[PDB]
Amino acid sequence: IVLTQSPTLSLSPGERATLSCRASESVDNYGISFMNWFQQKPGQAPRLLIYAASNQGSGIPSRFSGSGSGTDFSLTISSLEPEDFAVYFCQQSKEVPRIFGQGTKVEILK
Amino acid sequence: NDLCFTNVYADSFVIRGDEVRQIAPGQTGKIADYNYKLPDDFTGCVIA
Amino acid sequence: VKLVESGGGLVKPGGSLRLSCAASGFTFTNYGMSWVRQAPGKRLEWVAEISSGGSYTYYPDTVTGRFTISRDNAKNTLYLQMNSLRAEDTAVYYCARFRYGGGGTVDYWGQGTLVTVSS
Repeated sequence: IVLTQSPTLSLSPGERATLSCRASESVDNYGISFMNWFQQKPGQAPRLLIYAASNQGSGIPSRFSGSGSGTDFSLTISSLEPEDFAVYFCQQSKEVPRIFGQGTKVEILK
Repeated sequence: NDLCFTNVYADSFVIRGDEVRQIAPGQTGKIADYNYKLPDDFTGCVIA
Repeated sequence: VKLVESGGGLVKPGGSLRLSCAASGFTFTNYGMSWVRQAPGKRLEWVAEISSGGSYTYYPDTVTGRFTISRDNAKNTLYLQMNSLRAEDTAVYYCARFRYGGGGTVDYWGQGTLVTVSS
């Protein structure tokens, strides 16, 4: 369908980044696991993060974590680093062109 | 009890309960990176 | 692993802008392929597609990107030949590559295809 994401956050190093992927119409999966997570760094190609929000693994650092409930998908990135934060994305599935998120980027102060 | 090994090695330490889930080959974090590691070919059991 | 793309191009609206996605480091057949756009000041838009063991090449229907997609599996090269060009087609296009079956994914990415259609 169409989804919405948490547009931005402004935080400090060594913290959690709570990122809501909010899906309009379809909510997650019939098989109980869907949507996704993706990251595109500024001046950089996009990059995979998580799929079905609960999943993926090696190649995606441990800081990337979270889950989702129906529409909302929570990308929870613990212990933020000022070098590691960049625009994030989540793909839909099961309906419509899978598209992506509106983009998600967590600023870090200091 | 049916399986026999040449080598065996025990490494005994203390971790946060939430870090108990963190130890598994393929599972990184504060642990796997810095204080102590996991093999990525790691094969064997774990008891916490 | 690595998705090499065709270079930049600048055309007028309404034509057909060809592209090519060069595959380096994977079997181009084993992976359904795509062309996804990151437009200026926009979200990633999944646009163009092709499947692995078949021909899929569906888009967002909407206003069809319509961009001609084909494969040379000897070249391992996915093509994007963009039909109904327009000024909005200015963007950085990424031919992407999926994972094996599951809730996703797009594993690796192209380096981007700089595309500008304007006067």
